[PDB]
Amino acid sequence: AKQSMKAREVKRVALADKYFAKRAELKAIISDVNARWNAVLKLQTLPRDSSPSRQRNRCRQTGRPHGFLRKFGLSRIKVREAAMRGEIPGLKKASW
Amino acid sequence: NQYYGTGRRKSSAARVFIKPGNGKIVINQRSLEQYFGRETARMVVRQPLELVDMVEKLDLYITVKGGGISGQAGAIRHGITRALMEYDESLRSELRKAGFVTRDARQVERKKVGLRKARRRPQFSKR
Amino acid sequence: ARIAGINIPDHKHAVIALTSIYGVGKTRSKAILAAAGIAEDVKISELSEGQIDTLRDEVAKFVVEGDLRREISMSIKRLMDLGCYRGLRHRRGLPVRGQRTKTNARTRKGPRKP
Amino acid sequence: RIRIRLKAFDHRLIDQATAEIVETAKRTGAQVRGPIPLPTRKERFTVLISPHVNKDARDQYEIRTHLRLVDIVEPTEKTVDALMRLDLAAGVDVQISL
Amino acid sequence: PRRRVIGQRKILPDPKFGSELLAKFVNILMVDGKKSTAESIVYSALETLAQRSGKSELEAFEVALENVRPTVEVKSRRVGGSTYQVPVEVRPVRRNALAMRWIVEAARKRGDKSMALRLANELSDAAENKGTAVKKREDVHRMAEANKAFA
Amino acid sequence: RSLKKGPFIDLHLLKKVEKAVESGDKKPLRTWSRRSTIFPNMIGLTIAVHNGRQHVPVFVTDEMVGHKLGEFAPTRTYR
Amino acid sequence: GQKVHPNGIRLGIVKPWNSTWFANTKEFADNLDSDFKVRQYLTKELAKASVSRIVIERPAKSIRVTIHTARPGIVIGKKGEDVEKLRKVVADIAGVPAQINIAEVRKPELDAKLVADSITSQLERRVMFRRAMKRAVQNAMRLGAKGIKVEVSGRLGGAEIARTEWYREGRVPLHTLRADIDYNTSEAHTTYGVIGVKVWIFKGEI
RNA sequence: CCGGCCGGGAACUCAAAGGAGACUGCCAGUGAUAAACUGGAGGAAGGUGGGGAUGACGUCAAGUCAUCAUGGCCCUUACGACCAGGGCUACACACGUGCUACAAUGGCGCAUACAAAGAGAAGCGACCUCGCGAGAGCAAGCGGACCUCAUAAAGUGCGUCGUAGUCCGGAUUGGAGUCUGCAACUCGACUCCAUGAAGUCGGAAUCGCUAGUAAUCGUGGAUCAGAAUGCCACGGUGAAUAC
Ligand SMILES: [Mg+2]
Ligand SMILES: [Mg+2]
Ligand SMILES: [Mg+2]
Ligand SMILES: [Mg+2]
Ligand SMILES: [Mg+2]
Ligand SMILES: [Mg+2]
Ligand SMILES: [Mg+2]
Ligand SMILES: [Mg+2]
Ligand SMILES: [Mg+2]
Ligand SMILES: [Mg+2]
Repeated sequence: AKQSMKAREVKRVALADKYFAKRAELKAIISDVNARWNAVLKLQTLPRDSSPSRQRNRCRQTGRPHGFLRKFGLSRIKVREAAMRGEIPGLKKASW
Repeated sequence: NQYYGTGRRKSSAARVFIKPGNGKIVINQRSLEQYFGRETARMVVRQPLELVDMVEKLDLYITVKGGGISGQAGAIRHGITRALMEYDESLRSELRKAGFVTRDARQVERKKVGLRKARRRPQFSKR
Repeated sequence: ARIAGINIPDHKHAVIALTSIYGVGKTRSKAILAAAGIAEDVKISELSEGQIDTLRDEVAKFVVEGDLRREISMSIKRLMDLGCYRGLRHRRGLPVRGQRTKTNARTRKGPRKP
Repeated sequence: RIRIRLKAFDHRLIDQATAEIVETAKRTGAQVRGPIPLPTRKERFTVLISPHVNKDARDQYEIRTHLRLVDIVEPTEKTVDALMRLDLAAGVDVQISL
Repeated sequence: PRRRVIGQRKILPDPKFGSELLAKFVNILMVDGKKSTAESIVYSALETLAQRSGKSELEAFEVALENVRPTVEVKSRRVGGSTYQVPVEVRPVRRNALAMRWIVEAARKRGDKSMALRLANELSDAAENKGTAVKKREDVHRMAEANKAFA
Repeated sequence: RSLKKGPFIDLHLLKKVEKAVESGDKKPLRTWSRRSTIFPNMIGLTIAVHNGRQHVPVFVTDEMVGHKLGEFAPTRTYR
Repeated sequence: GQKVHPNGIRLGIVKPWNSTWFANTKEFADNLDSDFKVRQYLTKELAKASVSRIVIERPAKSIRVTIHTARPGIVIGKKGEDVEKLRKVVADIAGVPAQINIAEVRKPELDAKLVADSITSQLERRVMFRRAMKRAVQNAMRLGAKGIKVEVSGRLGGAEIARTEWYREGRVPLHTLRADIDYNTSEAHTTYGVIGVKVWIFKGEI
């Protein structure tokens, strides 16, 4: 799904941990009853995609930003395809 | 030694213990009344002592978990007749004609992709 | 048996009667009868004058009724003066909050014809 | 005194590293509080089958996950070298301590 | 019912009295599988009717039920063009599956406060056949017997 | 209506508000920041608020403060 | 379309599984991507080495990887050589160390994948499709095989307007779950488009 | 320490691997002495026991070049690429699919009994505390039959309402707030106070369902920072009717 829409998301995971989680928890406590000196939040001028939830969640194989699943990291279309060829450990067509 | 029968109905499993004695009944460490004797099916735990007499001939202490009001009362009912076991297979014949022997196998049927609930079908308009 | 507004309500349990006022929504009426020292489930017969005007003070506390109405209608103009989104909406007869209008914005847009 | 957890999706296999481990004990030192079955947690994954549209289609897959407990009571240094070095079963997850 | 003719599950005779019949009644008045609350509303109207009639309970119910009981009904029959209403003699067993259904159903469409009350007032109006439901018999009679011509 | 702990506003804007306070207003004052909460220290200015195609003039006043810069720059041209 | 995938529905029974490792919710995905990344690279390499199937296992912080081939030597290279240059990168791609066994394909005419692949490769070569379809089905019924059907699809030979056309010789009971059914797939990438090959080979039962 | 809680106990409930069991096979009637049906026996299960998965050759050039792949075609300093703000959320209308009601088989207060099935470390979050509240600070346990989410609701008991546009119904709107997130203006969910539309059961017409089903009642999950009346899954209670 469009190299660049892919590229975008890699840029976002990249930034997502160059700063955020790290530089960005300078906010976690920085905003919590330590009151005040407003310079606190303001700081938020960082890359933008630096933020984690600027990340979509794409079928690791195809890029599909829809019909995704966390267990397998794939779209229902590429999942079924791998499922039927064994390929996905433990997984079979269940009934009950 | 204790004479016993299981009895379980729709996701409820009650274990029923007999002993010749009174006509006192305990369930989940509780009076028959105090549990559901005063609710829909109080009269059914009793049932399994009909053609088979009592009023205070034998004692029954039981426990039961899973399902609900009538499923728990159903199990127990099935465990009583299943414990009247001990007192021969001469009584467990009109316990048959009582319909109390049987394992009420009716379970709840699954939700099924494409429908609303088991059988309930999405209303469809032609156009 | 008037209390507060031109309004004159009663002849049933108190807590509910009080609700008659424009500015009470149960929570207030519970807070009123409580702070008045009154049994909420009382009718007004027995409720001799003594107690009645103690209430009239408790209610006197909040901006209820015509004062409320004016105060509220004031706020709605404030929006309209400012010419902001939620105001421009108020003047247009369409829903302020965000509700879709492609369909079913009816209570706000008023019944249909053309 | 020491119990080992086993999980694997395959079942006609997990109890054969169990009954195996069990054996490789009751031979040596022993004690072993038998192999306990234990709740098979089974995930389900229900997805749309047609590439485009058709919301009533769908495949419905699951992943069963079985467990076994073991529990070995008397820890002989022979028994303790009997799990060690005699183990295998690649797709079986085994947890030593707790 | 194209082929597989069938019998009928046989519900469990009334927990309070021991009657297959009222079980049919309760089930009929019952709604949203609220059996518990269902048998409540029946006995409470039977309680009023019982004493508001005196003459027992069981037997008070049957004589008010003995009224709205139908005997003949008009079964459709869409043949060559015409819907043709064909009167047929109706079974005894259905003879009160209706009667009960028309009684229950009558008291539902009614003005008294509680349903236990309404139920009693139908039971009692029908007792002396002068209720909505009895009229459902004094109409299915009228609508058969007119098609009497057909047979 | 949100925030609770430190009203929000973009930097390049708030400094674009002090490049005219100390100075005295210039022409309009472009911001795309439909985000920001309006501050007392903006009353009297005309801020140009992007709406999608261009920036709408909005004279600021004594009660446009707890309101967003966007609340005064309509975005869907309806008639 | 409306046939349940033959291999897939069997897995529980009679058919194996080509990935067998355990992992928990977390790394499960990270694994799949590794797997589908190793089979990817490996199939582009042993393309002209008749490989029919590559299984993967990650034995505790390590990756095993078997490779079913009907040309075991060509894969292995001059006294071990190749497998080495494979292992090398295969571990470069799995994030962990790598063994890599080389299982042999006896009677490749019986492997659905090696069947399809050859039909696929015969079109690209530029041969009659009815001819190939028929060769396949034969040397197959020949070396055993209680049945086989191969079908193709689309612009068979050149048609502007596309077709399917099959060949079911012998038995192929796709409804019986016991029945050993090796089912696979290959795609010809020809000058007038793409042709999809499906083959079923019925081997036994129980 | 009246908590299966500690000794213990291998009975039972369960857990999950393996087994037996049901075949019209047994009695009988019906039918060609057949196939079958029918009723009876015993039995947890009688007549493919219940549900599921499984969808033949083929029909509609049926749908998918936007999941991916791919023949051909077209753009290539633009049909590609980066960024901000908007838009997909517009609103005279119409149609489909749903959700909530019109109420005493009900509303409300209080007390209180009984499920199933799933989810969890960049997570589930107990406790304690503060806040009417949504929530907040602090902080244990748990990769989990352990710990958390989590106190099921229908229901039952008491009381209250008394058939009224009502103590039924919750729309819309003002006010003030909470959490997520760089960011809740357009357009997020939720909370506190106030507000109280339509609606008294719905024309023509039309849909679902044959039993643990319909109806009703709560519970969980995928996606997901956040965002479910949808979707998928779960048990509770539990019918009417078939000539
Ligand atoms: Mg691409
Ligand atoms: Mg997101
Ligand atoms: Mg259910
Ligand atoms: Mg609508
Ligand atoms: Mg079949
Ligand atoms: Mg089209
Ligand atoms: Mg290409
Ligand atoms: Mg859209
Ligand atoms: Mg209300
Ligand atoms: Mg109704």
